[PDB]
Amino acid sequence: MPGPELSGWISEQLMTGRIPVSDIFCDI
Amino acid sequence: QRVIPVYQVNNLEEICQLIIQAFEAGVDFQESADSFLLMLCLHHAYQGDYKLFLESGAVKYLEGHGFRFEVKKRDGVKRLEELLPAVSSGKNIKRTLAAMPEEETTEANAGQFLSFASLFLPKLVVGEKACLEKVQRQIQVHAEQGLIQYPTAWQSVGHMMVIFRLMRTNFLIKFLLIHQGMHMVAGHDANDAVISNSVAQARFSGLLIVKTVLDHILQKTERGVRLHPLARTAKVKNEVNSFKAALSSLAKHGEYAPFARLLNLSGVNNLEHGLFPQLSAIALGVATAHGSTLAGVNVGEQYQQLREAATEAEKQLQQYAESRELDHLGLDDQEKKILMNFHQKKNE
Repeated sequence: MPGPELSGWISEQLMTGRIPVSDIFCDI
Repeated sequence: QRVIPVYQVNNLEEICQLIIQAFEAGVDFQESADSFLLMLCLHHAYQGDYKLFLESGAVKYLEGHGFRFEVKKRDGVKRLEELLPAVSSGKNIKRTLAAMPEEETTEANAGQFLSFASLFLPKLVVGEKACLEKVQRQIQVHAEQGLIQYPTAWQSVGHMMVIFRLMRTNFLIKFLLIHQGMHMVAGHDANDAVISNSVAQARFSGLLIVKTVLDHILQKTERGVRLHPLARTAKVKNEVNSFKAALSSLAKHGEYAPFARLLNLSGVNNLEHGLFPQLSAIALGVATAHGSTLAGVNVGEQYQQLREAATEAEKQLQQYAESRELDHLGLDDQEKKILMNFHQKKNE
């Protein structure tokens, strides 16, 4: 069931730059 | 664009111990601090190998950043006072060196000083008292572990405040400490392990709030993770954009990103929860709706409304999910109806 990602993993990935922010932040 | 002279000597260990003593005395180096810390770091981490050191990543990254080096060959040196000719406060600092007793010596090498410095990192950026307390407790924990015994001379307050001031004022030392902590983490030494531990503890020091807010602005789902629909709302769009930009300008810093606030990198100043009130509020709303509360996020009285809505929204989202879940399983239409009825009943 949907919920906020409490693990931090993804935040960490994005802040590190292991995942490009745009891969989550998509206006179109 | 400051240029940092690096020296070359036959006997390093002596220079190092004499630096350690100078810091124990609490001398206020200004320009040469960089050079001496360079020597300590050389001796401990890079074994005196100037070529290896200058070829290693840290140096290249720092040269790429701006603070550039140059070699200076000084083989015949015994005392420290002779390595400092650059006029500034040199006679004052010299007075302070000449003031030192040459008799006593403390059993402590670079590694120990550098680990002791590392101890400061995690809470450093928070507050002198907090950082010191942290250091103390971590020393007590390391002594409890039996991982290392530090000199009881160093555990003095004044000393810790001096070293703290040094760590706060100087960049290089922190950059090298952390670089050793994360990047080149080989060897079987204790000091290295303490450094690596402290540096591992320092990750995201000063950003945890923002980080968690982000955690709440994100949303897990069957189709992976996504940005939370609330955040996609129109009236927050600009805030989300600026946030995205900020987060990119942080992310660009790569593996050092978690230490962006300690090092005080470029974009880091543009990421504080206060700069993103709507988002903060939403995040807090989501959190509160899920049950948990979010730390270090005082919300604006105009945004109280927003948050208070966001809670409800998230709850309604959550509820709605259930009925979509039911669909997926395997069942009779009436059974689904009764189950949903049961959801509506349990929910109110």
